[PDB]
Amino acid sequence: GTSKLKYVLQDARFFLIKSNNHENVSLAKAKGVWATLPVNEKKLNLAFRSARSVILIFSVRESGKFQGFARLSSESHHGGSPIHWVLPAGMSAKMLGGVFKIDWICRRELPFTKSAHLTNPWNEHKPVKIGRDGQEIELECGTQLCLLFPPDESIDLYQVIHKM
Ligand SMILES: CNc1ncnc2c1ncn2[C@@H]1O[C@H](CO)[C@@H](O)[C@H]1O
Repeated sequence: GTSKLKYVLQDARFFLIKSNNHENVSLAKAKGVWATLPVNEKKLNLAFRSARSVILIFSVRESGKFQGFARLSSESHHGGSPIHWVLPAGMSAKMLGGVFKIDWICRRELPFTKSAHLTNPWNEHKPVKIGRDGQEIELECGTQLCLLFPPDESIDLYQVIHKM
């Protein structure tokens, strides 16, 4: 049922993540880590320190779908086990240096055709599928976006709730 997910999403802030490739999402789904460019890294840190939950909703460029969503469990962290990211054209390993730890909540896909009725007030009320990497999604729009995803049987919400 939705009681457990709604408990996670309450008072959450939501950010769209746009990956240039599928490989780094595969990597991120397995290890439970993410990294973004310095502008979004600051914004996710600021949001982490201040919101009860910070939810990342992932979408691979040109895929036409979201691939899942995850909640930050830590702020940016530099100087650990180097992540073998597939680096898009024009990017340092150090640009993706602040590694966020994330707990995935859903790793299943949601096509854009199923989100078409949802628009984001914080992005001029365009459909929520429209946005750049890091675009923040108003509370209700992002809550509804996350409730559209199918239940993931590989995921147990228990560890997320125990650390919230
Ligand atoms: C591991 N982290 C990442 N992996 C793949 N693409 C990313 C990414 N972080 C940002 N991007 C995207 O790649 C573009 C190149 O800067 C950005 O505008 C984002 O849309």
